[PDB]
Amino acid sequence: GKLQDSLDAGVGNLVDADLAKESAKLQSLQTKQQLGVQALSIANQSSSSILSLF
Amino acid sequence: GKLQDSLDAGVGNLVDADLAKESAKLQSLQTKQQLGVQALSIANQSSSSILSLF
Amino acid sequence: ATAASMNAVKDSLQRGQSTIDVALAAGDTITDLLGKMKEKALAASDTSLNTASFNALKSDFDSLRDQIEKAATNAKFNGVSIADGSTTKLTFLANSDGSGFTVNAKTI
Amino acid sequence: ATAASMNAVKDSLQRGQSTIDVALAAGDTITDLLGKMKEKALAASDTSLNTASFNALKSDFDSLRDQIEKAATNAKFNGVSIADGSTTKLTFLANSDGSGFTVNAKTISLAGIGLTTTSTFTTAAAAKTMIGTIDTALQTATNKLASLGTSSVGLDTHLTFV
Amino acid sequence: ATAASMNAVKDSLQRGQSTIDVALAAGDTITDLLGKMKEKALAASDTSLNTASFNALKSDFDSLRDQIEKAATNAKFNGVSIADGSTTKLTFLANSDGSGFTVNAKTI
Amino acid sequence: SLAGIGLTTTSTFTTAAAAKTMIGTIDTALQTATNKLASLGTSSVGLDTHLTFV
Amino acid sequence: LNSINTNAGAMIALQNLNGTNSELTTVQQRINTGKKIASAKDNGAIWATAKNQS
Repeated sequence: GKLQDSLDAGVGNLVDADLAKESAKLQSLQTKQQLGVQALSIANQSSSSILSLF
Repeated sequence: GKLQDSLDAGVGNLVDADLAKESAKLQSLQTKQQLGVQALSIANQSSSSILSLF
Repeated sequence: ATAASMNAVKDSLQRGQSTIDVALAAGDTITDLLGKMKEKALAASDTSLNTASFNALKSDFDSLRDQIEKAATNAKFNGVSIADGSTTKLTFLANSDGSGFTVNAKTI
Repeated sequence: ATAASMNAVKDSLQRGQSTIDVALAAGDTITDLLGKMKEKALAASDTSLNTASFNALKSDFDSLRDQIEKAATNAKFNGVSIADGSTTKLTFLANSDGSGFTVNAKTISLAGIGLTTTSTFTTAAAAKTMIGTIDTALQTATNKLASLGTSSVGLDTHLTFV
Repeated sequence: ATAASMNAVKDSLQRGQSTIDVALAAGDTITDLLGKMKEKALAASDTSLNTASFNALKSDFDSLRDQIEKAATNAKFNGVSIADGSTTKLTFLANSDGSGFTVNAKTI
Repeated sequence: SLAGIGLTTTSTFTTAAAAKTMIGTIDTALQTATNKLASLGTSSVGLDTHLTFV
Repeated sequence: LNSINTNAGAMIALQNLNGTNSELTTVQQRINTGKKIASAKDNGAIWATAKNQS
């Protein structure tokens, strides 16, 4: 029984993620995606300047 | 009488669950499903940013 | 690249820690059995005992011996063991350069 | 179209699991009744018993046998059943092409477990033989129920895969 | 023209990814079934079991074997499969020139 | 039409095996119908290109 | 891929959520019946063996 507990703990160490780091990574990536969508919307506006010349 | 007690104890050893581990698994899976619901709620909003492009 | 390479160092250290934990579990079992065999040998060292009690103590001693051997040979972790004597030592990653973390085997 | 076709196979697997669950409930009832009948036959095998007690145990045996037949008959789900000999097998959908998932039927009626609607003992030796007869009947009922449960688990796994 | 032709390459790569996803799902199913079969065989290896328990374990073994065969059979994506052994390998576009992306099939 | 896709105005299944054959019959009908629709679409695109050239 | 007609990440999240729900259901069944093999669905061979012993 103690063997099986040790093997299960070992597999947990190999595979289990640590969610505390993901708690910060998630917010960082959400902010970065919001800035990325904002930057894409800004880059889309390049066509507007041409009309003023005519 | 002693043989009946032995057979019944053997059935119990053969089938009965260990509630001590069940107590930890219950809370772990409650937290797990709450995290899964949160992540699915975040994933559902992937298409919401598209409207900002227009 | 150098900073990202350290995840292998971390997971190797975790694997080594798990292997040594299995080794200590087996060692605790072996220690308890060794104490029981100490008591059996001391009890059979008595001169006034008769033959049947001595043979019973012999059987108990041999059973505890077999328990030690089986608990020692079962002390593996992913095909590798530091306490069964299969190898002289184990070395786990300790730096992104590839410098190892030497740990010598302690056969039990 | 092929992807949208999968709802039918999912529904087929689900009704198969429902039928197996009904059969398992009926089988649990039959197993309890068979154990009680085994106790009755074992007690009636005694010679020291007087005639009135022997008749009382015989009557209890007959009542439990009738209950086994009634419970085996009542084990149906929407007019179809897997455990009373009504049909040889039930095939359930496995993919959009119509490939099946064969599930052999496991009869649990007294006819399907070596017993009979008129089975009963009249002397002590007859009760002692009925002891082993009931033991074999309970055994075969347990294996049939285990096979049905394994089939249900296979249905669930294939439902997840689909 | 050679720039706009890349769409077929991208579609072929996506189709290959979908086929591998189906293969991986079937592989997880077979791995779980293989573990259950390991447990059944390892429990039936005991000599103290009676005939009925041995027959029940053998029946569960046969049923799980048949279920693996079926699960391996059903692993297909739009008429092609990389896990059932229907073909030796699959090739997907890697350039507008028709360069391939060889993926040797792994029968499961 | 039903006659043009391998079906019939009286097509039906009376037993379970007839339905299992009907599965493949409907598969063939769907395949040929989609092929014919794709041919019509290609013809329409050809008409548009020739109209531009004209 | 910024499609508005499908959401594969939502599908993956739903699959994981359903797996967690199934795990919680089986664990609460073990807690409620007090048995890790309460029916033939749990494990047929050991279940039948235990029924015979009982």
